[PDB]
Amino acid sequence: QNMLDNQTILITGGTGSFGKCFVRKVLDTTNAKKIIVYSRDELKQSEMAMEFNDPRMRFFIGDVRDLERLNYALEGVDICIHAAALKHVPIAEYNPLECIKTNIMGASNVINACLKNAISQVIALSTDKAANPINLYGATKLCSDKLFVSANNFKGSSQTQFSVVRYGNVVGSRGSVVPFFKKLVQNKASEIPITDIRMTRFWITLDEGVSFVLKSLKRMHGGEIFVPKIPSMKMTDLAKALAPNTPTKIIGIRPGEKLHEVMIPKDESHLALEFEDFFIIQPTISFQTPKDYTLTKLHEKGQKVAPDFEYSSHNNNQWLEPDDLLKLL
Amino acid sequence: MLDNQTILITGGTGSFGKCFVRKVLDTTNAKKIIVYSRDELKQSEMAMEFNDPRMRFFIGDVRDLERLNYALEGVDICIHAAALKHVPIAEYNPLECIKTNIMGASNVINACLKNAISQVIALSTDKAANPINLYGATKLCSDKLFVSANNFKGSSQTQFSVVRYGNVVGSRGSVVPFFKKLVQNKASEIPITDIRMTRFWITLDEGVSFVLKSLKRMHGGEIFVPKIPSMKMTDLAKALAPNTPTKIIGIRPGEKLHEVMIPKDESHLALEFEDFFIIQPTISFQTPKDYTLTKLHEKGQKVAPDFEYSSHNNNQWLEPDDLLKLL
Amino acid sequence: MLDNQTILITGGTGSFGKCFVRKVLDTTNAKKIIVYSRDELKQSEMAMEFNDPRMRFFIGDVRDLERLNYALEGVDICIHAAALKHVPIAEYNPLECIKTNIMGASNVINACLKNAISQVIALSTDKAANPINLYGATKLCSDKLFVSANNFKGSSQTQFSVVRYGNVVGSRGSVVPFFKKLVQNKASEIPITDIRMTRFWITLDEGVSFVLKSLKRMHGGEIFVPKIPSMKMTDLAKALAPNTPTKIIGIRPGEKLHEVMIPKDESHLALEFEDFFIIQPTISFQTPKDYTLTKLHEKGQKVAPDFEYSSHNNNQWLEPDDLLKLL
Amino acid sequence: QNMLDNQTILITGGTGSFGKCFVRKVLDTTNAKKIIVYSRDELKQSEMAMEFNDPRMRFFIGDVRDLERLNYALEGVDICIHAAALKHVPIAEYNPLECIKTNIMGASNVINACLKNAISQVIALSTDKAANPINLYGATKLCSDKLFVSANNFKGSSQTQFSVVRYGNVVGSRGSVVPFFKKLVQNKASEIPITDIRMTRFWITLDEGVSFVLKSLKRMHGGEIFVPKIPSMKMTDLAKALAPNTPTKIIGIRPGEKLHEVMIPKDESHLALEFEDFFIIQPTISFQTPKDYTLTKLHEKGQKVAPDFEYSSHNNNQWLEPDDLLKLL
Amino acid sequence: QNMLDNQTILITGGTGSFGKCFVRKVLDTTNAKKIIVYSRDELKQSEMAMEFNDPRMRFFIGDVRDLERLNYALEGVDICIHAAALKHVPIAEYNPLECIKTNIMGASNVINACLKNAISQVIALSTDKAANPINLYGATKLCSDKLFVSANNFKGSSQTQFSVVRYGNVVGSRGSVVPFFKKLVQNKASEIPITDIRMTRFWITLDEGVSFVLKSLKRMHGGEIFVPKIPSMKMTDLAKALAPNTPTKIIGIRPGEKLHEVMIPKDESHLALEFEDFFIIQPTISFQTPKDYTLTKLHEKGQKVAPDFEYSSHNNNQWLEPDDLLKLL
Amino acid sequence: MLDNQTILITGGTGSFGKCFVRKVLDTTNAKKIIVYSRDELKQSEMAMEFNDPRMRFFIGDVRDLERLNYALEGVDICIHAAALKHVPIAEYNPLECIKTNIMGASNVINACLKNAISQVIALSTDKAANPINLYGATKLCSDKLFVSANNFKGSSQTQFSVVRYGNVVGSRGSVVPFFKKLVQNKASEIPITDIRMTRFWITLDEGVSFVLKSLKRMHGGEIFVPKIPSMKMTDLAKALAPNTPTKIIGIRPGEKLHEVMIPKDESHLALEFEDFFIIQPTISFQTPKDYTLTKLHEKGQKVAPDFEYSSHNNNQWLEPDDLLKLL
Ligand SMILES: NC(=O)C1=CN([C@@H]2O[C@H](COP(=O)(O)OP(=O)(O)OC[C@H]3O[C@@H](n4cnc5c(N)ncnc54)[C@H](OP(=O)(O)O)[C@@H]3O)[C@@H](O)[C@H]2O)C=CC1
Repeated sequence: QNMLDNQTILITGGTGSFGKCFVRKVLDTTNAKKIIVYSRDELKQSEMAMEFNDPRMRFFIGDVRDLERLNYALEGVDICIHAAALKHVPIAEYNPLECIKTNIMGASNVINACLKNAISQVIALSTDKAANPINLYGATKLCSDKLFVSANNFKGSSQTQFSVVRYGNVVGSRGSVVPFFKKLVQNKASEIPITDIRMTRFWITLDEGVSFVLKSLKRMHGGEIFVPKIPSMKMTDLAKALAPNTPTKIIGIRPGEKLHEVMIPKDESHLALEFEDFFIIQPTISFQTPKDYTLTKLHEKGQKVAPDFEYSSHNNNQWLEPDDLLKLL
Repeated sequence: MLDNQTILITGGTGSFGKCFVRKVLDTTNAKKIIVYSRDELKQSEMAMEFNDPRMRFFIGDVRDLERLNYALEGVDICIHAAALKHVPIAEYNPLECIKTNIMGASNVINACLKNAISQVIALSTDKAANPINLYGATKLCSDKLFVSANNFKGSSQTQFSVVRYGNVVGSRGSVVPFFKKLVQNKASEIPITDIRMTRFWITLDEGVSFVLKSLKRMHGGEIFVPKIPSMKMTDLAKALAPNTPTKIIGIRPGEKLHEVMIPKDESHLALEFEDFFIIQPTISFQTPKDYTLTKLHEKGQKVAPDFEYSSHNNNQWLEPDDLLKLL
Repeated sequence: MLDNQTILITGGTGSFGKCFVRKVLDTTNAKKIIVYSRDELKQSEMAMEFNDPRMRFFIGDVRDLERLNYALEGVDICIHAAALKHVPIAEYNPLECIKTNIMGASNVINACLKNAISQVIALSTDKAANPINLYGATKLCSDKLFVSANNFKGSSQTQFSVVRYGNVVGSRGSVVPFFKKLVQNKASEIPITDIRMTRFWITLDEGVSFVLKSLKRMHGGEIFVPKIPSMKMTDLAKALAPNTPTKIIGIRPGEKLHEVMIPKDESHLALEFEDFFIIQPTISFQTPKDYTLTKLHEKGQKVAPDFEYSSHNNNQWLEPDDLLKLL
Repeated sequence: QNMLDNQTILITGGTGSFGKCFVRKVLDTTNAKKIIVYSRDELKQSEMAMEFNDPRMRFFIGDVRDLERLNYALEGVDICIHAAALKHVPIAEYNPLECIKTNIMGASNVINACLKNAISQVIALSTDKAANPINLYGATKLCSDKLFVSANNFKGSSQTQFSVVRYGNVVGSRGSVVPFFKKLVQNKASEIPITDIRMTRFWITLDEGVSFVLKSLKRMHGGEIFVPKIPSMKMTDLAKALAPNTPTKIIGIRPGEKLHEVMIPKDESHLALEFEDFFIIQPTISFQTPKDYTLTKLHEKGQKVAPDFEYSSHNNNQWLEPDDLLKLL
Repeated sequence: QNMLDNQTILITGGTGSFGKCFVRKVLDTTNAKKIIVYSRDELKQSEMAMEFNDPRMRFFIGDVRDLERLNYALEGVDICIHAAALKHVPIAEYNPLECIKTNIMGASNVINACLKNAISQVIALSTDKAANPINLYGATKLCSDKLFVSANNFKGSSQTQFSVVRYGNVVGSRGSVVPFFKKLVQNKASEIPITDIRMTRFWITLDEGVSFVLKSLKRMHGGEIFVPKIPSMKMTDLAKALAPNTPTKIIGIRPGEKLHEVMIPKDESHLALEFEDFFIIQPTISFQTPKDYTLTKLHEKGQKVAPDFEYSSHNNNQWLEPDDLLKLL
Repeated sequence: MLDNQTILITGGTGSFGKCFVRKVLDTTNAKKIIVYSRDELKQSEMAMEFNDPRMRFFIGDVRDLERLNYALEGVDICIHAAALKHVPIAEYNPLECIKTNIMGASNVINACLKNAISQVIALSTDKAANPINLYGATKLCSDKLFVSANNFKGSSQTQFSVVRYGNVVGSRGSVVPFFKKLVQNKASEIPITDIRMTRFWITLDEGVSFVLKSLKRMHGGEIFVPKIPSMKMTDLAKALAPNTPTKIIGIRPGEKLHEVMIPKDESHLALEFEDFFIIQPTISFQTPKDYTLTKLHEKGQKVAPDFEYSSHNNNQWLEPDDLLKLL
């Protein structure tokens, strides 16, 4: 139990939506010795320091594009959770190199620093937009995922495990659509912005995502891309829920947007393993030191999937009606 | 036209490179053709086979911005073909592929803007459409950078476009030559990854010609996609070696069963022409562009809402016998 | 005037930034206003609140010279407001503050010279005068770099000036909003560092207006200091929360009891005008400048040999009630 | 006693005024195993190698702006004395970035290299021009001081202590005013250059500064800014001493110059601790591992100072007349 | 015997002429645990992986100009053979900075990475064009040689030995003249290109060079520049051998070419030591830890040479007639 | 002529530097002379000894490209004299010598091209001919870079030439001053490395004058070699100290017994003039050059097939007494 006692954890992008919730979770449910937040903004860090005001907290101002800073910050760290990223799809289309520097080079630097400091386990956050991506954001995350999975080939004086957690949209994420609509409805709610009527997405709550990352830590061998089984919801039903008696307005598909998202590509189903409530996409490459991904560290058994499996949000077997959504807010 | 123009091609010693250089020397009045690549061996050999005063060779890496800045001085047109393209090797050396393909694209763009290059065409691949392998992901990032670079507006406008096509019949390190080696080496079996494998096929000459036409058509920002045939890998092996049997070696790291050239999710951005497609930019530039009409006054039209250019459902299929005519 | 001019502001999403952008959009004919900062969240929100075609947003870091070189293309005026400004946090993250504030200044200067920007104004702080904290030391280095940059003489002359003023009432992450939060959160006590604490106070609108006038006055090389009121911190808390009592939390890392805007040791360099001061450069440029007469033909005069603009002995004091009118 | 036996010491800027005197002191009064000089100029190093010709000496050509070079040079070092710097006030005003690169980035690199090589103790030289600075030189030194003090927060496999020594003008320093006047008087001595008649400064001899650094090593805990109690002298009395019957000439205040210098800012008196013949300005920040700066490693007791203490050169309690100066030359 | 058992070896430029032969030699004649090829080209590495198809092989795509990549690749390595280089003399004259970056900075990076990873022994390949060089290629190799020899001064937690192997032209080297003529004779053989009639060179076979490097590993102390005793051949006799009845054509001396090559400069004879079939040019500098280069690790005794010794290819005591050459091909 | 020209000299505070600056100030109408070097001490002293408005001092390192890019703005002529030249120390600090001499050359070239400098002359040494020591190897690399840089063809053509000569009598840190120190220090013995030691000798004024003439003659690409006398080291010590005896300390790390200025293997590239030699480039530039005729219409002729300019077989020998006249 509690396989995280007296551990020092560092989370890049710790001031974000996932970050604050993750930090709260670790402080409340684990015996972790220290939690280090690594991010660039002094404003968000100053406010987070006040909000949490916990002696087990440490704040480092730093950029994941800065290898030297990461090298210094990861000293004495046991576990690294990599959540830092530029995630705005349309903005990434207009500022591709910035997204590339943060998401791709950021991954490379975090990996490098974790190896140098002999971190034990590392989990990087992916996204469904990284599966058969069409937008730059997703492309950078795919590169990131490939880097983290591949990093398990290294063999230093100390062993470091690198795994990835991939899930869909986070309900109420910082700068996401949910908060956007709630605000529009709060102001006047005259007409709700709708990209396309066919728009569908996977949905997971902040708590579910955070808990999934934590459990992934407990069962990972290193090299896995963990995918949780989650519900899908149509953007039209989402709007009516956040504003019952309010007219919608089609604004058109934004730059680099998909109508439906994928979490486990059809072309990679042969690498996928199913479990009670989650999947594991095995590495496409072979490590010098093989591993059995069918049995987690929690002794959970997994089975291969069908030769034509495709985990998409358009044909999901589970959904959420406007009433199920409200039960989250 | 390339009349009295100076053209530089990164990765000029490769399969596409040598064919492109030959075509430019023989069919245009380009004043100077610069080859930019790392290997002194290939450049020494290419200088011998292309002993032409119009040629100039620069040893250089696309990961080296200062070197590119120097080499692109006085250049009018830049063709970006340098890349790490072996899918399996990119899976094992992801950062190397990222440095060459992604940072290389960034450096070329930067050097082209600095030297006020007029037109730039970067080579893309169908592996960059809804990619699953690292190589394809790096090319998608490359494509996004080149398209985005059109937002720049310096003293001299620079146009950046992309050319995306499928597998090049018999390219350096590809399957075709590999199968020819086995056949000529008296192999008793032909290694087949998966019986369902399908691919688009374009000849080296077709690719080069398409790139040259793109130069004449481009406004900057387009991803040009040629209409080319597909071919089941089973048929290809059955043609290059009808006798010898085939063994199943299994799908290699990062491979797709079928390739996409125009994703369904990007249908709305596609414009169809008689012999090709243009995938319009997903972003809006400072100055609008009308991609429905090429610089050659060719008119294009939107495709069907459910359209997708895939190799598994292509209306054009390369005949196993007609393939031998290409070899 | 900013008539048909292109202006770029680093740290454009901050308190000064948004107020500056609004003022330029509403009171000038600037053709384009570029916001350059790192956060996609703030830029996405600012784009929504400033849905104006005159706006352009660039995601970028001032620690990134290549990014600045690109973003400043075609820019006429650059306002440098990007910085790490939290005094206590800079003490704990000194190198981070040094990278942003000092190297950031160096990169902006470099990019401005490369792109032949006409005028540049960098924001300074009174914490940079006879500094004791790391933040102030980095701003002093920044100020020195900007003043020194005027020695350059390229194809296009670039003027670099500095604007130095005190605490901005209610700036992002400052005390005022913090006290408002407590008051509206039903706090039973107001945290006071030291009963002797004194500070200069300027409103966001006053700061922005002063920067705009500096642009019209500057020859390049000046450090502009506005004549603004001082205010005992005790009075400020007594105004924002007359009821609730105040607790003494003690002086924070790197704090001064009173701030200086014009050091006594720099008196001889100061020139007084009706509404402001100019601290002349301590160095002599290749081409002399007469700071006694602004570009607006305003005449200034030397100050007293023992002069020093401090917040503890200011002849102007902000009335605790008059402060509420600013809030 | 002799807490420096069999130790390897590296001094950046070892060919300078402080450097040569410091090296001579260590070689003559300690059982140090080896002394490494780290500086850029081959001429000064070649001449110093001949002048000292001591087998315990090692010379490395290198720049403190060069992290890789520092990383290599500090290998196997136990103690690092950082004296390298651009110190010409007016020149720093004209070449601010150069002063910044050497003094600030130089400090960052030395710190980085000392941590990587597990150096035991490090002392960086500050200056009174770093207290409430007005000139760029002083500003860079203040940044340097802040970096060295802050570096004590790190906790690697090995512990490194970082302290700072701050004192006034060094009599006869390389390129300073004393040598300047002596030369003018040697040539013809027609008229002595005087910036301002009110000019006052703190004065310490090369030997006193060097000895102070050495003793600071013996009593430091890491994090301190050591300040020695030293005399003050008016520039007018200084001139008459270096040229009794010679007329002076007011040339005016040079770029970035103060009339009087400060060593312990009034605003930091609350951090200051007084001792028999020196002060300790405690860190403004709190380290994860607290320390008691009231009792040195030499068991010397210190007391807090008055709430309005201000160690300035204009109101010093001790001075030096033209006769006291001559007793130094 | 077999002083290389269970060792991990990394060879930069492993896909080249020397590289493939060296790898074949190690795999066939030693008990080495693993051999890592480090080079840039994916094509050559893909083909070499197929050609060798040995489980003891590992391939890393990487540039010696890339320190971070080298740092990563050399992890866990015991022996490093540095063969990567730009070696085309005329091309180096036209692309001097490229040759400098690869050969000089490449050497610096390899040295740096080997020290960081505590490699035991390192051998860099030199060339006779590095002795009293006139062309840029040779100048860069001379710099490289100086760097490797000098690197023996370092003293880390682990000791690393750095030696250099210098020999003449390799018969049939990739892109060399032999393959060139064979091709011309294969096509039509109308006229053979001849730079100058006086042209002479030292000649060693691929196998001899590779074996020499291996034996050098077994007898090196670190700091040596090993030179093998090899035959000399006139370019005219070389041509007649590769094409008996074919007319030659004088094309003139190419950029940066010598008529005759030197392997042991007259001015360094005082540092040279002779052995049965090889020489050792001792370091020009003195290491903190002296070494006796007169007795190898194989107990082979060496004697100083004459005060006017000059190992040139024009006055060699051994040569190869067109018949001796054919006995190599 | 240097009429109204701006000249920058790297390593301007050195022996060659100060002599060059004095000569330019006194014999030309150069409008501005910029000294670029690292040491504030030497620059402060040089500014005092050269208190002339035509002078300008930049603190900077040739290893710093950005600093060079800035300092060379508006410069017409660049003289590159910065270097690490102590042979023994370069052997012990090889990478340091490589960074300064080789990368320094690369940066100067890069900055000169960027700022469109008209002419550049880099100082070489006879130790760079058939070198055995690291120092000489770095200078050979430097020479190769400068010659090669002439292939560039930007908006403004930049000519790069090299000046190679022997030991400079009494240069900073050289033997002569060292022997003078001993003699004036009442030394009982003079350290001699080897009784066979021979060297070429040129005075500081001769070197400076030759550099100035090279500027007037150069087409770009030449390595200029002056005809100067040789001198046995035994004679030099016998002149500076006839009384005191000499001890044999042995050959120092990296020393040659005799120096070469023009290698036999480069004979075919040499052109002889009345007072000097030109070693033509080993490479062919985009645009040919006729080195047989200088810009001063001086005609040169090829040398003998077996020619080699060495110090051991020089037809000119410095008289031990005639040397004292130089001292
Ligand atoms: N051949 C000869 O006559 C002699 C040569 N030598 C030396 O011996 C060594 C081997 O020579 P040889 O086998 O003939 O030459 P090759 O050109 O056949 O091999 C050179 C190898 O170096 C690799 N390489 C080149 N640049 C780099 C780089 N920047 N980073 C990593 N790898 C690089 C190349 O692989 P890739 O391009 O895929 O990176 C290639 O595998 C060289 O150092 C050469 O100087 C000395 C004496 C005799």
